[PDB]
Amino acid sequence: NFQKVEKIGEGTYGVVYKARNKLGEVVALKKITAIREISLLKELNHPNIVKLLDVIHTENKLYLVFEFLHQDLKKFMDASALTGIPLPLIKSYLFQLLQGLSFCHSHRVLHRDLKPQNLLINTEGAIKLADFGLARAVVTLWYRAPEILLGCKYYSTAVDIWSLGCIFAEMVTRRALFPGDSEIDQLFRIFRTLGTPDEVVWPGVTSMPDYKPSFPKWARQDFSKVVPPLDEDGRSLLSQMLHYDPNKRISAKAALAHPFFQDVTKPVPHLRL
Ligand SMILES: NS(=O)(=O)c1ccc(Nc2nccc(-c3cnc4ccccn34)n2)cc1
Repeated sequence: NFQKVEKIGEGTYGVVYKARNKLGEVVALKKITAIREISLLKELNHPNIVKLLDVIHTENKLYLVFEFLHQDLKKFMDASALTGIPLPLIKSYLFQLLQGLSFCHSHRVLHRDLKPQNLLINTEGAIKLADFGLARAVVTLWYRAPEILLGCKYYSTAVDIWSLGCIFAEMVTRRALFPGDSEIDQLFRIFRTLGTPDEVVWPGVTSMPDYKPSFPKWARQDFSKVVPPLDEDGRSLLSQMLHYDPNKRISAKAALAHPFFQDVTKPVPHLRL
């Protein structure tokens, strides 16, 4: 019932295509216990979440039909590489994404694999989270929370806050915060910046499945060196988004109340489609 327009990309759960509903709507068409779980996400509707319009199960084949947006944040960041995304827009995008996370997390749904590629933007200054709740139904490790890397089986909504903190830092500096090319390189990049975690800062860390007493012990670096020129409000918020202990890590709801957002606005981006 769809005429494919073009290949828009490829995901962890199969290829995504721009398509026209043959019988005029323009959509994103993704070709992938699961059915019921995905059907749950059809009701999960929020302005900063990419709407899942339909789920089609035909011939052992599964199709997810989403609302179509025109650009992802990876493409936008690359396009804004010369002068950087203006700070007020970074703040607007962070604020909106925290609203979306706050909504999903309140419904006990986590993303688990946030990255610039599944953050979608439109001409009006909105940004939306794509692929929410799918995980629970080369792969980038850059935005992976330390508890996942250390083998925690039962991670929490805190994993998404970590990923978003990483993305926030990337928008500001125009460089990935922790660009690991393997699981241990990812972990050790985190440790080299934030200090190797211990029982003081993260109670229970030394008993985690993949923790090794042999991990090198690196000292923590000051945030003024890690994300210039983020102001003190932004640095404070980021540090709370990157706490090692998931229970100390700021929630989306609490983050929205942080002083960093006192002067938040909704600018219109310069989008070249
Ligand atoms: N790369 S880009 O900037 O030109 C560009 C990217 C995405 C879109 N739209 C769009 N819409 C709805 C859903 C998605 C979506 C969800 N999961 C994935 C995984 C891979 C590719 C797209 N998506 N994508 C337009 C353009």
